[PDB]
Amino acid sequence: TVFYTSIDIGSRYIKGLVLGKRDQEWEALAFSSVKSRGLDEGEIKDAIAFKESVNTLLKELEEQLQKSLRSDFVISFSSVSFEREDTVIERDFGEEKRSITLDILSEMQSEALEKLKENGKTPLHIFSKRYLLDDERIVFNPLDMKASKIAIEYTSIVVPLKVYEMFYNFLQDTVKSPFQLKSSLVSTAEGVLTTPEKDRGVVVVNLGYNFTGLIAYKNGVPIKISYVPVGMKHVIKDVSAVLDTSFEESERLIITHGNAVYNDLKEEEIQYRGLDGNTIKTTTAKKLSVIIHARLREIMSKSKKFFREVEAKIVEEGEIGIPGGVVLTGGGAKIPRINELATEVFKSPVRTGCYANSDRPSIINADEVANDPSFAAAFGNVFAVS
Ligand SMILES: Nc1ncnc2c1ncn2[C@@H]1O[C@H](COP(=O)(O)OP(=O)(O)OP(O)(O)=S)[C@@H](O)[C@H]1O
Ligand SMILES: [Mg+2]
Repeated sequence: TVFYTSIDIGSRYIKGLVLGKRDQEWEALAFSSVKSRGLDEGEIKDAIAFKESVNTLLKELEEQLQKSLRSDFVISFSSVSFEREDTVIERDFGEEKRSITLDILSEMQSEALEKLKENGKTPLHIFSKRYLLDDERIVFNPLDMKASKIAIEYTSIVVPLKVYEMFYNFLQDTVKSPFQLKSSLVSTAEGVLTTPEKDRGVVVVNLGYNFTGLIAYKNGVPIKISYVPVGMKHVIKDVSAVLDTSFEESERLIITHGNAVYNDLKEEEIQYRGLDGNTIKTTTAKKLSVIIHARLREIMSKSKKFFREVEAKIVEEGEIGIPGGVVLTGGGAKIPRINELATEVFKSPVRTGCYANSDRPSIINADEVANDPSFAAAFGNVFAVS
């Protein structure tokens, strides 16, 4: 039995999941979400507040287990500074043929790591985009083959070295166990997509708090990664501005009553407190949905630029359109009727992403969070890119 603690560090919530694996079998042992403190705009802005928020989650998880289990950690975070980088590493053995070994592959991959580091970048995910043996044949796994020459093109999802170091050092400090750091957006895609979507082409739109993350898959791997710098935080701010209420009351209103489609709504009255925390004010669910709307149309319209960019890259491989359409994830994916709005914008199939609707293995007792789009990355963290 191996145990994993997966943590997905968002700028509004930190989510955690403890899993156990035996043979082919997985079970969920604990899960929770806490308020995030000290992160903003993809950066730790208050390390002491960050540490305490993380600690608060670990304490919940341990109360659920009732046992002080050892596990290995996998921890993901979001950032607008994720980028895709391509690196080629070549080994020429001259005249003789030799067996390609785990040693040779491990060394070539170390080399690609150093080449990205020399360029001030650290990969959170690295995989091979192509193996080429003797300048003439493409293989998918070169292990035990014979070649005089091997070239490997790696695709990496990287962040700046200094971003990596800050997270690594604070986390090591807090988590007192071996850990690996990952991209929340890559792990979201791994937690929610099916294998035929990842192979034939699909776009994940992550409706997060500080910004909307965008990632596209083809041939089983990420082919493009980007963002729109407008997220649920701006929707919250719009409501707080029109109603004159606190950030917290505006988010409560959105989560409680928000709808992405307003044009058929009744004028149901809803109540909230003004900034003095005391006066009761009144609006309608329709009116709240009118605010929400404009900003969500904005986010989906700017994400459509990325969708069309991908659609061009995918059509070059002989696909018609992006066959998988759009999968919506993150907190904003829980707004009622968001898929209806996204379908009007994208003119494409749109579904909600969650671990339950991927084709990943059933996890015993995981249902409550397997069905939650904001837990996708927490699951995806325990799986790797093809
Ligand atoms: N049921 C809900 N209905 C509507 N909105 C919700 C719901 N639950 C959460 N949200 C919204 O989603 C925002 C949080 O989104 P999440 O994706 O969980 O944030 P995050 O994971 O902390 O963000 P990232 O990944 O750092 S940019 C919240 O502020 C709410 O506005
Ligand atoms: Mg997130």
